[PDB]
Amino acid sequence: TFRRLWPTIAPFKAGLIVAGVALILNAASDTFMLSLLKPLLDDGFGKTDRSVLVWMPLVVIGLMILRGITSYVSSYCISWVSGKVVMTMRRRLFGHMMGMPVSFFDKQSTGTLLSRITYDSEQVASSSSGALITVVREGASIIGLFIMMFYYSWQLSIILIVLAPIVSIAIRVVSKRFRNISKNMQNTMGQVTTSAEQMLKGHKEVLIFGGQEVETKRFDKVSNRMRLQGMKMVSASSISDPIIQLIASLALAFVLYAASFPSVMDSLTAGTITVVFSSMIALMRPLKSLTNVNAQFQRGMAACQTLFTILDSEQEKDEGKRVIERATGDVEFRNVTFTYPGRDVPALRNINLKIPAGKTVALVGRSGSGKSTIASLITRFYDIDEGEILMDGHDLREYTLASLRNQVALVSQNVHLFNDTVANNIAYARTEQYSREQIEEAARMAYAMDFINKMDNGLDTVIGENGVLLSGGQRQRIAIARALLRDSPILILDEATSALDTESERAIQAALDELQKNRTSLVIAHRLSTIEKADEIVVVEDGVIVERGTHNDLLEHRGVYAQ
Amino acid sequence: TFRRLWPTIAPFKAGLIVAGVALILNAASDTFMLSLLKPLLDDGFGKTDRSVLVWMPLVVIGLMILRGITSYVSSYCISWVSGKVVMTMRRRLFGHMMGMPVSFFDKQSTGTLLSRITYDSEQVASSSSGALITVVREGASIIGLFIMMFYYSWQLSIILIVLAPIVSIAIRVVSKRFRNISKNMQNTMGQVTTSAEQMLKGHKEVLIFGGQEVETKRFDKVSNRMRLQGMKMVSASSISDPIIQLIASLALAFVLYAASFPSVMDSLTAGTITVVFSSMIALMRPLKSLTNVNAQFQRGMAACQTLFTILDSEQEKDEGKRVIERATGDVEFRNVTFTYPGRDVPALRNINLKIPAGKTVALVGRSGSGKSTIASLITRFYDIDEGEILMDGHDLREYTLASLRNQVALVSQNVHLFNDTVANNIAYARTEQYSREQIEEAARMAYAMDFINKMDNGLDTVIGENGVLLSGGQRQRIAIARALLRDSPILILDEATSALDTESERAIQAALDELQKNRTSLVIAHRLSTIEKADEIVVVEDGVIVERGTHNDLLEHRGVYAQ
Ligand SMILES: CCCCCCCCCCCCCCCCCC(=O)OC[C@H](COP(=O)(O)OCCN)OC(=O)CCCCCCCCCCCCCCCCC
Repeated sequence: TFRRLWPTIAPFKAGLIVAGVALILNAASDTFMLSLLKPLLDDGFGKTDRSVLVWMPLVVIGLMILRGITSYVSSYCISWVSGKVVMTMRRRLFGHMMGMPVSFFDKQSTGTLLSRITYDSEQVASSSSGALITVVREGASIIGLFIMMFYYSWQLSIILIVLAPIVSIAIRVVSKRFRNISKNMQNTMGQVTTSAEQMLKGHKEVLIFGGQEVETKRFDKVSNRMRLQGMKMVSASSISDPIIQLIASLALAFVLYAASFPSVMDSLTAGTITVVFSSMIALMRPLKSLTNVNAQFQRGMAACQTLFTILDSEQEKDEGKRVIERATGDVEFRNVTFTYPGRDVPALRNINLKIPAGKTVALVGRSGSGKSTIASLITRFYDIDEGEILMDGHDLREYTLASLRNQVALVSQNVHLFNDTVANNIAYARTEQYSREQIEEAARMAYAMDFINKMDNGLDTVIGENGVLLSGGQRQRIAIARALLRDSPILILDEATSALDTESERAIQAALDELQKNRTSLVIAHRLSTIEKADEIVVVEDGVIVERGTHNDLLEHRGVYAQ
Repeated sequence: TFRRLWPTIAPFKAGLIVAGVALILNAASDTFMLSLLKPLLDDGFGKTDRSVLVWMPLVVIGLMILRGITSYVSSYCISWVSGKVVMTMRRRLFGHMMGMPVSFFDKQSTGTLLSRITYDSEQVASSSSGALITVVREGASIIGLFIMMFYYSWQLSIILIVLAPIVSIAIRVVSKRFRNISKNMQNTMGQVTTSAEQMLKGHKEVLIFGGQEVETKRFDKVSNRMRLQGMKMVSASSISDPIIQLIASLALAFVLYAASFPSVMDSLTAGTITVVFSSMIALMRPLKSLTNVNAQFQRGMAACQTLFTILDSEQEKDEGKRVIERATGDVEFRNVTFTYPGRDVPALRNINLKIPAGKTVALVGRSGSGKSTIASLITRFYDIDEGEILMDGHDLREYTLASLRNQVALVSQNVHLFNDTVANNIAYARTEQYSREQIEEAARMAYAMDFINKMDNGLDTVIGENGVLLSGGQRQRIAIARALLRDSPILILDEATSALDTESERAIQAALDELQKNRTSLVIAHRLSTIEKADEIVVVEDGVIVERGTHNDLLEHRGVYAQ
């Protein structure tokens, strides 16, 4: 439905009427130029008069100055409406996927929704504004070329106004045929493209098992299947326009044969028969464009109703009303059982896990099928199915989501770096209240500044993409710095260090023990240093915990934790 | 570049002459139709004949049956040439891409290199065949129209052959301006889509730090920078064609004003004035295309030199002549040191590692330092820098590389499945010598067959992409069946199935222990049962050997065996 999209375009109505009257005036500029062919052959090369050939080059430049200006104005004042509309409805998309849950981002829709901001909204504004250019402009061309034809010779224009529905019907059925094989072939193109992607993706096993002559013989059958499909693109799209221009020229022959009729027709001068038989050649592109506009507008509305799936999608549930000033209370799981959205296997059994205030709790393992999931549930990235993760005596759903996520603070080696200054990157969404003094003391407290003070601009450098691209261990260091300035009683650590950097690890672990000196830390473990610094060690195997306690009690009976 | 591409198009040369003589006949069919306006305005309507006006409709259709036929013939016999040249250039890319090293596929060129098969190999012959349609057709239109003007009015055609270089120069400089702005803007379009991508990959750690109103104040400054950049296309792509058709209309008005002179007029009849003023309107699309063919042919040959580097890159080095029928000898690492291509840190330091025949060398190390690296070195995926790995008494280089990889078979649940039959997936690269009795017995030895006994078609179903999409465990078990039938003397198992499965592992472990009861089997260890079953455990951590010996000696001296 177009009526959903119209309140977006409704503020920019003036550009649609200024260019709307600059498309009628553009199509009444080549119409009044084909109407100059009557007083050129009748009055300049019929009756000999040089006078019409004196001002005729002047109006020929005049109508082309008008046509050029009116073509620039209409293609700027529509592409300002169709630029501001896509700007508005893609910055409304972005404001609706910054509140839509992580499970929506977690492989329900991948990073290709970048293309659903950049391409799928430009295609709406370029197929609904290109379907107004060929409705106003070619509609005014059809209207104006059927006035000057009716003014000069009504006898041929009656035949033409009969025949032009027949030529439009022919254009519709011939274009609908190509639209049938194309949208049917689309699937075999997808199959034949993934069939060549798959063999290239298995390159290593191709070289190992020795099928560099079998896979060659299989690429002699899929490339031959791409060739024999690309030749059916051109056996269907290049039979279309020869058929269209032959049915259309049958109208060019019927009007020409009807102009041989002795008395009812053939009272037409040379200029009149030049105007009628040159407007007909100029009637072919208005007839082609006005017949295929509904297959262009419904390529814009088919993407607009694709974009509005997101605009009516459910955002993240902020169904809580209480605000946490500081989470001094200890967060504790209570009968919590969780299942991943989009899957049926549960990643969390019925588990009570207490994280005491000021005491770190380790998560020792590699995958666990639930280790990073447990870290995600405290931040409420994925909403809980049943159970209650009690936070200061109340469940997470009781609190407002922004104040809930203010208490938690993840730290990762794969942390995100914005295209901002490192002063604002340290203090994201806290630039106004938290001044530069707190930022520089917190950067010095985490021992970050030894890298920052030696940079090109100090605390003004751009770190992210199209930036200086700071180090992998410096990503965790800048995550310590963002974890600093406090107001974060809960810390989430992964430690993806792997290869420890020499002489920077001595400051990284110093800042890490500064991070874990107080406050309710929950760390997942790949380093035995964080393991022996842990207080209550938690180990999850195959999505469940059985064994808990400190390192000594888990060292008394080995199980799978010790080795 | 075209002199290197012409040996590929030279077998398909008969389609380029049939279409090349159909494009000329197509361009000489609308020229002979604009030559039908002289004996229609003079001999038809000027001198009232009625004999002219009945044969004229039959040549209106007579030159559109010809125009349609030669528009279909020349667009089927060039898209058969530019389908077969694409097919040959795809089969030759692929044959020079299953012999390339893995280091080419490893981060030197990612999964978009399939585009070089699909899009880029199509782009070269959709821009070198479209630059021949333009040269032959619109260069035969210019020739044809410029025969027709000099036949009909030589006075109003010397002016044309003066002005059409000036219009051609104008089109060239105006289109060069648009190409300059576009190829300059390209970088800023990439910058703004990157700066929109990076906010969207980081949805998490925006909700955490609270920046859901800072992020929509930065998208208000990049979506306002894609808007103002689309408005610089439409202020540069929409000022081009008005300027072009105003400069051309200046030439049209100069020719119209020159036809008012008594030297030029009184030799122009009422039909001659129509032909040299309707073929000039039909001279615009030949003049616009023939000054932009070099901006098309140099986008095809510049898309031909991004694929003739892959056709000129060095393949993987088979600089060996010895063949191994069966390698019962011990694989001995002798002073082997290896660094990754594209990086400077060594992923494998100076290492001596004994792999005994029939004994399992479990790599109990972790964190991705040198296990998957050494599993690639034994197969000679990436060639060695210094040192020598000795395979039955000689280095891998001395051997032919195909037999060297025939000795070794990787086993993984990350192994690739092809879109062939299951029996041919078990007997890949050898299905004619290896009969189906051996395939059935080897699938029975791997305990997988029952699942394929309950599949849809027995040992005949398609299993790859657009297939049944088998389980992760049965993928590892069908790799077991493959390595069982192929009888590889040296085994490399990765053990990606740390999370075991009920009812599958009872046969998976039996098949695994059946397979590694023999063979020089190096195994990457992540499951403690294979660690217990191992003979000589070798630890690798951050590039170097830590401990060597059985697990009891590693129990006596702990080190990182427990870690
Ligand atoms: C999706 C598929 C598309 C298929 C497309 C098919 C196209 C078929 C044709 C459609 C357009 C037909 C337009 C007909 C216009 C006729 C105008 C006319 O006859 O006016 C000429 C007339 C002069 O005639 P004459 O008497 O010879 O001259 C002597 C001068 N005193 O007088 C004049 O000089 C001027 C008189 C002005 C009259 C204006 C008429 C406007 C017509 C508007 C039609 C709207 C189209 C549909 C929109 C629906 C809106 C609800």
